[PDB]
Amino acid sequence: AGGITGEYLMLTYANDAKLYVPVSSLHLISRYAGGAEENAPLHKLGGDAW
Amino acid sequence: VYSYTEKKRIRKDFGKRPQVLDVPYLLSIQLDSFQKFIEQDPEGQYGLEAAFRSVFPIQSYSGNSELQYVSYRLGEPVFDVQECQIRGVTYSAPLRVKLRLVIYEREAPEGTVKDIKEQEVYMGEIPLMTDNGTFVINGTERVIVSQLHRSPGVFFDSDKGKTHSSGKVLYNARIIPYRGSWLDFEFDPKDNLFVRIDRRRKLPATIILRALNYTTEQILDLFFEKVIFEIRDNKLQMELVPERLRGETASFDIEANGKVYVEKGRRITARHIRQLEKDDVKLIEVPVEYIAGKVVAKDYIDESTGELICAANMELSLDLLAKLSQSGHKRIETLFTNDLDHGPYISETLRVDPTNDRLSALVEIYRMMRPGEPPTREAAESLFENLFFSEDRYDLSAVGRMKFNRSLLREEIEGSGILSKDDIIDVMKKLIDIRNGKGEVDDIDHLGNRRIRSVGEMAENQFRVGLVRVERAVKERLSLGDLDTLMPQDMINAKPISAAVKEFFGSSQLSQFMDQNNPLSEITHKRRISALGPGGLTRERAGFEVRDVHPTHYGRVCPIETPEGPNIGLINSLSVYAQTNEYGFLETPYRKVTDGVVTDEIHYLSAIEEGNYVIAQANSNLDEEGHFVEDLVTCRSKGESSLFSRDQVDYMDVSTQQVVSVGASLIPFLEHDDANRALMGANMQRQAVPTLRADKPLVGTGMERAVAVDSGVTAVAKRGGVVQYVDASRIVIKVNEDEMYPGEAGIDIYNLTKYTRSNQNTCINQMPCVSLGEPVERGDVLADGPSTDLGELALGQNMRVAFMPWNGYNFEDSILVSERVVQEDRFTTIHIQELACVSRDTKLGPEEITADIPNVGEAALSKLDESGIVYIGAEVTGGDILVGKVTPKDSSLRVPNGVSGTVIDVQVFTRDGVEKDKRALEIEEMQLKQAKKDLSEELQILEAGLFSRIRAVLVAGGVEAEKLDKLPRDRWLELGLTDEEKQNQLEQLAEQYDELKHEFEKKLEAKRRKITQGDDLAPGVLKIVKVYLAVKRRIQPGDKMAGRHGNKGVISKINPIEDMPYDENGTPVDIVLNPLGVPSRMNIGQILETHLGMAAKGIGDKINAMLKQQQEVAKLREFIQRAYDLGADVRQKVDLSTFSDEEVMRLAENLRKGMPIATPVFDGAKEAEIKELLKLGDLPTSGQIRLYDGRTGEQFERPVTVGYMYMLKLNHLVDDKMHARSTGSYSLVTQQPLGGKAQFGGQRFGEMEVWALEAYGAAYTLQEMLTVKSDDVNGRTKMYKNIVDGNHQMEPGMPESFNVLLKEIRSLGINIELED
RNA sequence: GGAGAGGUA
Ligand SMILES: [Mg+2]
Repeated sequence: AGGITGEYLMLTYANDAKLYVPVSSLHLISRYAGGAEENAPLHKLGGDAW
Repeated sequence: VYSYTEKKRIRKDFGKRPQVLDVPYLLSIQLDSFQKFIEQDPEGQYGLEAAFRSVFPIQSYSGNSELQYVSYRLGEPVFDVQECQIRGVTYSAPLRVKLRLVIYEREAPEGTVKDIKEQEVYMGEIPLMTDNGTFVINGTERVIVSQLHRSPGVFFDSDKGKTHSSGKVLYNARIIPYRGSWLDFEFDPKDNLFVRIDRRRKLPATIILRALNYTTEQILDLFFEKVIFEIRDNKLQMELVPERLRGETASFDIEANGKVYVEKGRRITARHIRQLEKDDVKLIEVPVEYIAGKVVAKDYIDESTGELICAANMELSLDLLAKLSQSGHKRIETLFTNDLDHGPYISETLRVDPTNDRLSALVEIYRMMRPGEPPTREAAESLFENLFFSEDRYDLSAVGRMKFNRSLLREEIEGSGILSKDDIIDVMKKLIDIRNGKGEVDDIDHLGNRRIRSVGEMAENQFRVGLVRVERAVKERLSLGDLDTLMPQDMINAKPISAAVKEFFGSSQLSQFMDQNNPLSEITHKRRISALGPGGLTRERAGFEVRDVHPTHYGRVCPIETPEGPNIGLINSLSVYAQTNEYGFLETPYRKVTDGVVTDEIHYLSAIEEGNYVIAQANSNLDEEGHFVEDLVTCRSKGESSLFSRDQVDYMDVSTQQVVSVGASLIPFLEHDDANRALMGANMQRQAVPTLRADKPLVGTGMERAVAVDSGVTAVAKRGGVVQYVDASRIVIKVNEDEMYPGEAGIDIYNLTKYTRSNQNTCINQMPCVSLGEPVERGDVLADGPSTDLGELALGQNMRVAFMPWNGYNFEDSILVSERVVQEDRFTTIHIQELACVSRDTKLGPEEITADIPNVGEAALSKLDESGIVYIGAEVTGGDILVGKVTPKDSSLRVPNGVSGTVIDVQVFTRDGVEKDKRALEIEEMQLKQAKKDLSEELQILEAGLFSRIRAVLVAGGVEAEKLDKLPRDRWLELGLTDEEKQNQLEQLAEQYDELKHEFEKKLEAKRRKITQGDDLAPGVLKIVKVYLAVKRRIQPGDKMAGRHGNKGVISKINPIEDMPYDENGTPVDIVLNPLGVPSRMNIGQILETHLGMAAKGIGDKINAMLKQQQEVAKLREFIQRAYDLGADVRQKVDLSTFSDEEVMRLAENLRKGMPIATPVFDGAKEAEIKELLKLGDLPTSGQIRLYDGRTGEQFERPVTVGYMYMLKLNHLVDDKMHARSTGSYSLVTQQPLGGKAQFGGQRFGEMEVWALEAYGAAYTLQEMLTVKSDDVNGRTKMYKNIVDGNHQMEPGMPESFNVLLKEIRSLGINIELED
C-alpha cells in the first residue's frame, strides 16, 4: 500500500472486477440475504449507468 | 556432412579462411529491440514495465488516494497480418493493464485504507511487429529504421581556431541529457567561463554555481590551490610549495634558510626545485612587491571594530595590506595562478557576475529562462530545482550516466539519473583542466559517442510521451473529489496513448515505407542506420566531416553501401556481423588471441574498447596451430594500420567480410573494384526487379542462401519430416517421429502467398521447390519467393556477354541486346497495379456503380458485368472502363493512358448500412465457400494426421489390423487394447480430436462474422472498389539494366539473333557491352566475373554434353569430383563417395546449366584458380575467344572477351518514364500547366533553361515559351485555334502569372502599376 | 495544395 503491507479480502464482482477490503474493517461485510447462495446475482460494483 | 536439400545443387566455395562464426540472423537488431519492447520484464528495466514503473504510481494532489499498476497483457490481435494487409488497418494488439486504485481514509492520518479496487482496463492499440521485422500500419508495410544519434553524456569539444579572428581555440562542454534540458559551458576568447541552458542567452557559469547554495569563498576553495602568506616581524615569510615554481621566471633574490638559491634573471630550472626539495624548504622570505596584483581568497573583517577590510576575490594593494596587517591578521590566503597550468578563469567570471547572493542568481536564471514575468522568490527556486534536479523533468539514462562517469575518469557505472552538484563541479573542473593543457577533447564522429536508437526505444519514448498526458489527466480528475464510486476506466483515456503511438508508427520522420522490390532490398532496409530524425542532424545542414567515414567504422558500419546524392553517409548501413550493445553502442565481434595462438572464443568488442587493444587484419596468414607465420603482421592499434610484431596482438578479425554490409557482400570480386563504382553497384543491387523465372547467380559470394532465408520471402520448414502433399498453393509436411510433440501432435501446413502486390508494384509469389515424398530437415526452404532460386538469392539473369564495341550501338554506356533474351522470355516482369474507385457522398446525393453510363456503347460495356465491375480475368488495354460510375446531373474509373493488362482480382468493400450489390454478394459467397474449404480442408487433413497417429500407436499393444477398419475411423478407441498409459496416449489424442471438433465449429462461424461484416471506411464513402491489374512489361530500347559492379546502361537496341557476334561453335552472344567503361570506372571485378562465369558455363556445357549422350554415373562422379576439387587449398572439400547415386544424378541435372561458384568477398578466387578451372574445361585459358561477326561473317581480329555476366533489370522502366503533353488541364491560382505525370503535366522550362535561350539570339521561341505555351490564357486558346486553322501566328499578350505578382505586391502596402 | 521519406541523372 505504498510501503505498508496489508492483509485484504478479495471479493470478486461481475465482469471479474476484484475488490480488496481491509481485514480491520470487517464489519462492512455480510453474508447473502437473498437465499440464493448457489444462484446469487453479481453486481457491477461501480455501475453500468456510466 | 551435407543435408539432403543441399545435395540438390551444391555451390563450389572458394576461399581459404575457416569460418569461426556463422553469419547471424540478419534481422536480429529489429527483433531484439521489439522483444525488449513487448515482453514481461521482471527486473523492470526494459519495455512497457519500465515506462509504467516510471509513471505509476500516480498520487493525487490532495493525496487522499493514488493509482498504482500491477501488470500488463497484450490482447490477441483482432485480425492477423494478411487480413490487416488487405483491409487497410493496423496489425495491432490491445493493451490490457491491471490498474489498482486505493482509497485512503480522510480523518485517519496520512496512510490508512478505506478500500482498494482492481480491474483489467484497456488503453491504446499498439502495432505488433510481424514475423520478419515489418509493421503493417495501414496495409502499407513500414519499417522503423534505426537512428544513430548523440549518446547522452558530456562531450568536450573545440571549434578549431576558426572563430574570434584570433586563432585561439574555445573549448566547450555539453551536458546532454537523454530527456531534459541541455547544459553548455564555454570559454570566452578573453578566458571567461560562461554557461547557457538550452542554447538561450549566455550567462557566466558563476550564476548557476551560486544557485547551488554556494558562496565565493567556497568556490575559490573548490577551483584553486592555496598559497599561504604569513606576515611576521621580518618581511613576509611566505609559504611556497616548490612544485608551483616550475617553468617560471625569477623576479627577486630567491634566498631562503641563509642560502642564495635562485638569482633574479633565471628561469626556475629543474635543479633549483630539486635543491628546494632536498633542502626541504617550505617558507621563503619574499618582498612585498610579490603582491603587485594578487587576489585574496576569503572575506577578512576586523577583530575589534568588526568592519569589512577586504572582500573575497579582491586584488590586494599595499594600502590594503596595511589595513590587513593592522587588524591582527597573520594568515593571508591567496589563489595560486599560473600563465599555463593554473589559469584563474573563475575569478574574472565572479567579477563579471552581477550576483552576490543566491536569490540574485535565481532571479537572473528565472529572467533568462522566461523573459518578462516579474520574478518571485518561490518560482525561481522551483524553476531551477525542477530544471535539472527532479526525476520528472530531467533524465540521464543509464547510458547517459555511463558516458558521464567514463568521461570524467570516475569508477561507478551507475548513479543518480538526475544531475547532482558534484557532477557539475566535475564538468567545470575537467573543462578548465582541458583549457590548462592536460586531458583531451573528443571527436564527435567516433562511434563511442554515437548510439543506435532502435524501434523499441523510440516507440517506448513515444509511449511514455503519451503516458505523461494521461497521468496528468488522471491526476487532475483524481484530485477532483468524491472518488468513492469511481473505476479506472473513466480516469484513464486511451485516446492520448493511441494518438502518441499511432502518430509515430503512422507518420513519423523515421517510420518509412518499405522498399520491397527484392528480398535484398527489404533486408537491407530493415538494417539501415539513419542519422536523420529527431535528435539528429539534417540533409542540408550537414558538413563535410560527419558525412566522411571515421576509422572507427570498421566492422560496425559498412563503408561502401551508401545512397548517392544529397545524403552521403547519413544513411549508413550496418556491417554483417555487427551487433548493438547492451546500451546501444555498435559492437563488432573479434577472436581472442592468446600468447601466440589465435583461439576461437570471440568477444564482441565495443567502439571505445577497440582503441585500447590491438587487433589483427582479417587476412593474416595463420597455419594449423594458430601461429602467425610471419613476424611482421599488419594490425590496427588506434585508428592506424601498421606492421606490428607476431607477438603483440590482442584480437583477430572474425572474417574477411565483416567490414561490408549484407547488400554489398553479395558483390563477387569486390576486392578488385573501385569504391566509387562498388558503391554504385551495391546501391544499385537493391533495385533489381524480380524477373519472371528466377535464375541462380553463377558467381555468388555464399551469402545468397543467408539473404534468401533470413528475409521472410521463402517459406522455410519449421520441423523436418516428409512432405505429403505439394500443390501450387499449399505445403503439407508430415513431421518426423523425433520432432513430434506429445501434446498437439498433428502435422504442419504452409499456405503459399500467390500473386499479390509488393509494395512498389511488383509481384511476389512462392513456387514450391520440393516434389512429393522428400526428406526435409529443420531450417530448409520449401517455397521460393520472388527472385529466389532454391533458397539462395537470385536477383537477375546470367547471360553471355561479349566486351566488344559494336558499330556504335553501345556508345557511351549502352547495352546492345540480342533478341534471344526476350525470345527466351527471361527478363519480362510482372507488375501488379491497384486501381480504386470511390462511392462518394456529394450534393445531389450519392452516385451509383451501375452499368448504365451515358454516351457509351457496347464497346465500352462489353467487358463489364451487370453490376458495373469488369470480369475477373478480362484482359483490358488503355482507355477502357473497369468500374462504372456516374455524376448526378460520368465519373467512372478508367484504365490510365498507355498501360495494358489482365484484371486478376476485384475486392469490393462496403460501409455498414448500405446494401451490397449482386457482385458483392457473389464475391462474399465464394469467399465464404473458400474459407469453409480452407478450414474444413485443414480439419480433415489434420484428421488424417490424427488417425495416422492413432494407427501408428495401434501397431503394438492390441494389434488387430482388420478390426481397425471393421468400425470406421471415427471410433478407434473401443477396439481391443490394454488399458495402460498407451490408452492414456489414445485418450489424449481423442480429446485433441474433439478439441478440433470444437475449434472448427467456432472458427468457421467466427470467419463468417468477419466476412459478412461490412467494413469501416472513410466518413462519407459508401463502397470502395479496388481492381488489381497485372501487366507483363517485357523489355525494349530505353530500359535500364545493370550489372553487379555498377556498370549501369540503357539497353539501346533489341538486335536480331542473326546479326550478333557468334563464336566458332556458333552460339550467338546475348549482350554486347562496351569495353570502354572499364578502364575509367575501375570495375575489373566485372572482367574477372565474366571470366569466372565463362569457366562455370564451360563446366556446365561439359556436364550437359556428358548427360545428353547417355554416360554412366561413374564418369559424372569423377568429373564433378575433379570440378569440386582443384582449389589451391580451398575449404569446401565435398565428397561424392557418400552420394547415393540418385543424388549424383539429381545434382547433375541441376548443374546442367552451369556450376554455381562461390567467391567470398575478400578471400576471393585468385586468377590462378580461374586459369585452372578454365583449363579443366575445354576453353582457352586467356579467357578471350575468337568471335565472328553476324553480318560480315568475318573474324574480329584482336580476339575478344566473352563470358557469363550476371545482369539485373533495374526498376526504372522506360514505360514508367516516357511522357508527353500537348494541352491538358491547368493550375488554379496561376494559369500554368500542372506538373508531374499523374496529372497530365507538361515539363518545366526552368531558370537555367531560360538562360540558354537568352544566350542564343532566340527570342520569339522564348516569348511563346513563357507567354503563349504556358500562361497567356487569352493567347493559348487563340494559338490552338490558329494551329487547327493552319496559321502559325502568336498573340503574345501579357502572362496572367505576372498579374498574380501585381496583386501580391499591391496587396501589401505597396503601390505598383504599369505606365503609359 | 502543403509537409514527410525515398529514388534517378
Ligand atoms: Mg547521366
